[PDB]
Amino acid sequence: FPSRKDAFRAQRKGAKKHRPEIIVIDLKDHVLGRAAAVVAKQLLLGKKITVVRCEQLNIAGTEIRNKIKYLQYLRKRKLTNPTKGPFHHRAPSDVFVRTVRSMLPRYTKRGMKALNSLVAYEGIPPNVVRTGGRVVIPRAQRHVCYRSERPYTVLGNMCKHVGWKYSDVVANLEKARVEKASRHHEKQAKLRDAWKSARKEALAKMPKHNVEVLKKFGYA
Amino acid sequence: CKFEHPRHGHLGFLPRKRSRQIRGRARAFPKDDATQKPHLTSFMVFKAGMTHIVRDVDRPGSKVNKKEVVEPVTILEAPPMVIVGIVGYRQTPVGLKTIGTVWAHHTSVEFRRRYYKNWKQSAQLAFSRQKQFANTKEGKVAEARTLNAFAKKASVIRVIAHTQLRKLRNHRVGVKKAHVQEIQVNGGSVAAKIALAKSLLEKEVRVDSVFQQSEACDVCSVTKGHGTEGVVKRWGVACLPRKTHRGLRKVACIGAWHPARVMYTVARAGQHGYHHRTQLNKKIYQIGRSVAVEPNQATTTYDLTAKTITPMGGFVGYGTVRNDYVMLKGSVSGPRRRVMTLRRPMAPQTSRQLKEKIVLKFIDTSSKIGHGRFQTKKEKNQWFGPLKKDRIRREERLR
RNA sequence: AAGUUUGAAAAGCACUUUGGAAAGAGAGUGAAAUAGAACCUGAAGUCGUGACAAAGACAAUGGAAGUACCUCCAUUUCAACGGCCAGAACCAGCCCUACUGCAUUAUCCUGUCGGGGAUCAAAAUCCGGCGGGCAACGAAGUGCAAGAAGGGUCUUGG
RNA sequence: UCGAACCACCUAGUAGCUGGUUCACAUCGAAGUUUCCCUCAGGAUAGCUGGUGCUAGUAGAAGUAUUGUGCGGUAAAGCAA
RNA sequence: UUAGGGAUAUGUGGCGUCAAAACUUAUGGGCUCAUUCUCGAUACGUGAAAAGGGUUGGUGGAUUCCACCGGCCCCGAAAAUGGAUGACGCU
RNA sequence: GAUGUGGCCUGGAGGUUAGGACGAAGCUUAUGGCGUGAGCCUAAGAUGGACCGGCCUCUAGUGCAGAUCUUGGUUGGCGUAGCAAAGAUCUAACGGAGAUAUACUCAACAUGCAACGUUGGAUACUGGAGCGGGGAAGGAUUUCGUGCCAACGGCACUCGUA
RNA sequence: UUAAUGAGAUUCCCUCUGUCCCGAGUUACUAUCUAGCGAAACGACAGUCAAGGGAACGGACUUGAAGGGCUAAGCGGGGA
RNA sequence: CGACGUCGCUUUUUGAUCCUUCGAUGUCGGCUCUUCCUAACCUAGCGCCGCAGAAGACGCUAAGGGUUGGAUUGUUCACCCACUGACAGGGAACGUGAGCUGGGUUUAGACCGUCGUGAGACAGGUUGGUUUUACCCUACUUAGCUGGAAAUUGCGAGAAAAAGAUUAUCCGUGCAAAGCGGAGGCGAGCGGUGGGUAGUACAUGGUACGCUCAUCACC
RNA sequence: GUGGGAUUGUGAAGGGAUCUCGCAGGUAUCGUGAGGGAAGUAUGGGGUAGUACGAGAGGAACUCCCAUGCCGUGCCUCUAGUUUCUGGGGUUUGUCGAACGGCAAGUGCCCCGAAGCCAUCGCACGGUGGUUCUCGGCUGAACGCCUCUAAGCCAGAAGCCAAUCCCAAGACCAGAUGCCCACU
RNA sequence: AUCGAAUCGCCACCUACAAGACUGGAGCUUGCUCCCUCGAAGGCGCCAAGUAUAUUCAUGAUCACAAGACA
Ligand SMILES: [K+]
Ligand SMILES: [K+]
Ligand SMILES: [Mg+2]
Ligand SMILES: [Mg+2]
Ligand SMILES: [Mg+2]
Ligand SMILES: [Mg+2]
Ligand SMILES: [Mg+2]
Ligand SMILES: [Mg+2]
Ligand SMILES: [Mg+2]
Ligand SMILES: [Mg+2]
Ligand SMILES: [Mg+2]
Ligand SMILES: [Mg+2]
Ligand SMILES: [Mg+2]
Ligand SMILES: [Mg+2]
Ligand SMILES: [Mg+2]
Ligand SMILES: [Mg+2]
Ligand SMILES: [Mg+2]
Ligand SMILES: [Mg+2]
Ligand SMILES: [Mg+2]
Ligand SMILES: [Mg+2]
Ligand SMILES: [Mg+2]
Ligand SMILES: [Mg+2]
Ligand SMILES: [Mg+2]
Ligand SMILES: [Mg+2]
Ligand SMILES: [Mg+2]
Ligand SMILES: [Mg+2]
Ligand SMILES: [Mg+2]
Ligand SMILES: [Mg+2]
Ligand SMILES: [Mg+2]
Ligand SMILES: [Mg+2]
Ligand SMILES: [Mg+2]
Ligand SMILES: [Mg+2]
Ligand SMILES: [Mg+2]
Ligand SMILES: [Mg+2]
Ligand SMILES: [Mg+2]
Ligand SMILES: [Mg+2]
Ligand SMILES: [Mg+2]
Ligand code: NA
Ligand code: NA
Ligand code: NA
Ligand code: NA
Ligand code: NA
Ligand code: NA
Ligand code: NA
Ligand code: NA
Ligand code: NA
Ligand code: NA
Repeated sequence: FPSRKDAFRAQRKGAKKHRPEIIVIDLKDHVLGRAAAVVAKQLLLGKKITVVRCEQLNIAGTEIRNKIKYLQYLRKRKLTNPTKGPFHHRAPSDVFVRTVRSMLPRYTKRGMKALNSLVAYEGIPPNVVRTGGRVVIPRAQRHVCYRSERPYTVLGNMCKHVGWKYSDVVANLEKARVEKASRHHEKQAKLRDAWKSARKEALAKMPKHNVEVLKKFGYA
Repeated sequence: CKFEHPRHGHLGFLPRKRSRQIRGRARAFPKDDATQKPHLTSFMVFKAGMTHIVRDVDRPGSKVNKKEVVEPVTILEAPPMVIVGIVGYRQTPVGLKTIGTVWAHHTSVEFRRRYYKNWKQSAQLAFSRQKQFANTKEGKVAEARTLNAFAKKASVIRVIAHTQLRKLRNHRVGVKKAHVQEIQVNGGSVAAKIALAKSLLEKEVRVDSVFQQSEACDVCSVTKGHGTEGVVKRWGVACLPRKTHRGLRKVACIGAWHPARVMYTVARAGQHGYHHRTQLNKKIYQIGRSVAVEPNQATTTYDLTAKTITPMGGFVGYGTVRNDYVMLKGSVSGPRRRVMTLRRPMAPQTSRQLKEKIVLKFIDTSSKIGHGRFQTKKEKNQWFGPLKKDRIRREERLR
């Protein structure tokens, strides 16, 4: 929430509404550790990254194996004063942020800048929905990373069994988001179809030598 | 390999720090059941004092079944509250966020003094621009949009209620700025909650509209303060033998060598009292009307003597109960004059004790100063008869 | 313990001003009162103050390489001139290229007879003969290579 | 001030024991082993090191091979020697 | 194994992130699933035996099963502050 | 641990060369330059006030970070610990620089506080084995009057065994 | 062996009690806050933990986990 | 349950060693207080027995909760009385002495026995025998003030916000629909504050409400 | 750009120049709740019942519901403790000439004593969902058949997790608000 | 209004969704055949508003942060 000085200076400058170069990653069906490693290396390279749908990250193995792993991590606590002890975050996006943080030099200013370049969400919040096409990480996708006979866990289910209390909220919000997006996609089908037919007829309207040029490079 | 006993105190009431607020505030509300009619869930009251009652017990199998018992009770004065606003809450993955506030068109001076340290010497501009704006058509449209947003996105609806200290005409409660709390509306759909709340706006709510007589309630209040206290009182540890060099009222060993530091589970001296507590399952024994409407407050069907709930000589340090009030069985945290919150119960109300119908046979109204032995001033008058000063008064009357 | 070691002379601060006084602010003496009385010089350490630098919590200090800002410092240059910064050319020396010949293969390659195989029938995988042979694509990842002269040099000096 | 007072002196008593021991960089660079000692927390003594050199600078060299020629009773084997 | 500097190339050790290097190499073959002690990734060395049983290998017989022998995994396997293939994680 | 060094440095001596009131020694440094280094040399003092540098040789009480090192000074802790036995003072007037001490607004409170000695009055204590009145030992002017409050009387002082 | 005597050592009984069950309330003087006055001890440098190795019990080291700065009153785990 | 054999595990015993500490790490027990472990006594589930029932045996998951009062003894151990669901076992510098206590142990006084010629000795008995310091750092407990997202700086711009002439150029509704409904000035509208008047409502001194005159704003 | 300050030490007075800093937030409420803490735990009686089992002697448990330990959090109506309200009385020695009023005995001493504090010495209150263990099953292969598992499923412990409860934004809340100011 | 900056791809067609042991559709023979939108492009943007009869660029002199940036 910008200060009044920031707004006043922007008003004086006459500059437009700015948005930094941000990559949005859809983490659904991504392997937790591999996505974390890729994101951490890109953050150390200066990228600004927002990850969405952290509740649908995957870990190899049955849900009980990974819930027991989390409970083992949870019992680590400074006995003489649990405040200032290890802080155990239950939300899936918090879990991903912690996984990435453990893959960074978190005790330097450079690592801190890298970690503060990452924003994690459960689901896809409205401020992210329309910012542009979201990306995947092919080398960290479940369908190429896990042999499909093996059991795997979805991060949100494990989290909700270890203390995360926002599973149903995120589920209902994601259902509403998908319904709104699918209505907006079924509408505008006529606009996309109009542009397709326009390109098809443009082919018959342009000069012929250009058509041949398109043909030899695979565009016509 | 030693003799064993449990630890001293409850580590779940930590830290023993001074409460952030003096008012009792509900940290959670009862689970909302959409099948029930919309209803308020809380009410702010003021502790006046304590007395005791006699009732017969309806508990088959007990040795006191159909037998009289005497119960200490606490009297809490409950002048009506005023609803001044509506707030809506939408659910997000990081918790509830308030959508907005719909303010009443008119607020009391008492509600507005809550925004000031020195109201009498201030310009007294609170809510003036809001009044001038909301009164218009753009303001009417903004209110309509906020209400529509409540309908569209809210899962939780609460009303902004405040107390009336002018009606609580108490001389020892020095505060004149109203106490403000959010009261959650439970029951019905969100549209029904909004309709009930909109009807409630700028209106007075009486404690009998939120609570019924024989029910139970939870009490949110802050306990009496004692300042800095040692470990014996603060934690209940044992006193050391008389022979102890450098002091007896302390913990002898505050830790083993390792860990080479003091744990948070070791009793230390510090603040005791002035803590917030929630104190469930307080049975309501009576919801009385104000004495100016029904003066026979303590009269029952078995004691026909006309008396009010105020003991002879008044409640010590408090005065007269002038308004509606609530008789709670037992005790509640905090001193007299302190504002407290009554909340609809969160625990299951299906036990025999919690369902029992309470019928009072006697309500003690004897003096709380010094072994009171008269229920009424007429009883004392008929014991003593004409005293010297009464004879002097009549002698003056005849001249 | 302790140098009286002020200054060439006491010229040892008249007088004004405010303060009870101690003193302060002025003014005078003196070459110099940061020479004002146990007064030459007046160090370190510690402290005050003004200006500035910034600075989370990595105790601080430290090393090495930069950078931002400063610099009461040094040195150099200021026109047919520079000893400053930078870019391209060439040269010499190094360092990466691109380009590969000789020998060898046979437990191998091919044709045809016989068998043996398998399915609806075949061909094939396989084994013995016989006649021929270079598996020659960039043949084969088998032994040895001896093929002189585009791009790098803020990794050198001109 | 007492299992031998206090003061001055002999007395800077002696200590194989504890502590300390003040500028630079250059060429080299160890030993905890041997023998004797009332010797074992110390010395002498040889070795290891440095500095001097002397002598005709390829010599009377070698923590290594090879060939020739001697020495050996440990590993293994044996109890039908 | 060492004057103080550059370039080039190695040693031991590495090449998912921390952390330089396969931005997770191959147009290589197999094996392995593990639930509160965490399977494994522990040269020196710093977490184990006698004994036994999922999977996929071998040997020798009988008509698919019989016995026997390996690999990896599992059991056998209990300690005191919360904690350690270095951490995260990896299938 | 040994050894070398037209290797560095300090106080004096024999020589030889210089410098200094137009400023020696000493001292100060974001004050540069030179040296691998010990160090040397310059600059600037809005420092100082009278001696002293280089080179060869001679000579010695000749180089410091530490020895529960010696002497002097400083220092954090720190405006901290604390200045709590022996019961206790109050009031007015006087004295005193010790006040009724003020920018505007401002009647006085909310902008000079706290502390004194004397006299009067009040209150209390010692309680005759006395904070009574006299002596020895010991002390030696502490006695008395006037004055004065720099230091001392672990707070204060107009008071004092100062 | 001994009457009497004993600030000698021991056991039991009556009385009695805050010794204890099991603590609670009150006072004076402190602590505490103010004015005036004003030290010492101690002080390598400094001070958040877990594990690991390590002179075999680390504040510094390795790997994790914490940690915004400054303060008042206490307190006795550690500062071997 | 388990001979005789055999393989472990544990550091709650004692021994062995001598690595740390001898310009000093306070030494037994008790008291007080907190925490941890499980090799489970009780409490929760479950197998199994020679398990008819009741009582029990053995095992499994489980350390969340609990596990006393006394006589003698310095004791820890013990074992006796009694209560109980049960009266399990251990670790924390043999947890814990600037927390206490000081009974034992372990100086100097003294008595005995034994030993010694003796001064004296005893691993034997007995009695008497100074328990010092926190105001520093951290830890812990409470208690105040206060900056800060580039974790103080960059001007280094990321909303769990809206949805459009690129968020400008209206408001409502509706699916990010289809459409649908309102939107130079005077006057008007809508209201905020003051006068007059009139019921009523609310807990009943103090606000709201209908009509009219005034001002104020915005339109 | 605006404003306010200031440069380095050797007088005074005017000029520049250059730095530095401020230039937008204050103040008052209601809330969110990440993270951390965390708590309830036992016994008995009634009834089941003298019945199920049992030749007989003997001899159970749960729905339920009535208490009580312990622990925890509070409270002060009652009862109890406490008194420098030195409250009101009483009483000793001394003392102001006596009565009066008192006073001294560091609260003289004695009885009663409100308020406050306070006792398992008194009184009140202490709650709900998941998910698994061990284990028992279902469906069901490997392996005709079988099998509880191997792939799926079900029920399931005082365990674990969350709710309720306590702290809570260095968790930097673009949560909602009141009023000024700035921007406009 | 300091203020000179580093940043150099826009979009109202990507800015919906799910599956990878089955991907547009069929068929029966179940891995082959037949059909198609034939299974390997998000759309633009890169100097004439569009593919051509054009039209100003200098001397900023041969590299220098692009001397400029609302596409
Ligand atoms: K290299
Ligand atoms: K003071
Ligand atoms: Mg927990
Ligand atoms: Mg109070
Ligand atoms: Mg004592
Ligand atoms: Mg003597
Ligand atoms: Mg000597
Ligand atoms: Mg030495
Ligand atoms: Mg050498
Ligand atoms: Mg042999
Ligand atoms: Mg890398
Ligand atoms: Mg790989
Ligand atoms: Mg590793
Ligand atoms: Mg040496
Ligand atoms: Mg000399
Ligand atoms: Mg000397
Ligand atoms: Mg030294
Ligand atoms: Mg003090
Ligand atoms: Mg007296
Ligand atoms: Mg006397
Ligand atoms: Mg004094
Ligand atoms: Mg005696
Ligand atoms: Mg005696
Ligand atoms: Mg007691
Ligand atoms: Mg103190
Ligand atoms: Mg540690
Ligand atoms: Mg240390
Ligand atoms: Mg301590
Ligand atoms: Mg020591
Ligand atoms: Mg010590
Ligand atoms: Mg110690
Ligand atoms: Mg002690
Ligand atoms: Mg003690
Ligand atoms: Mg004695
Ligand atoms: Mg009382
Ligand atoms: Mg008296
Ligand atoms: Mg530029
Ligand atoms: Na002069
Ligand atoms: Na080496
Ligand atoms: Na492989
Ligand atoms: Na020195
Ligand atoms: Na004092
Ligand atoms: Na402190
Ligand atoms: Na004898
Ligand atoms: Na939490
Ligand atoms: Na009483
Ligand atoms: Na009494």
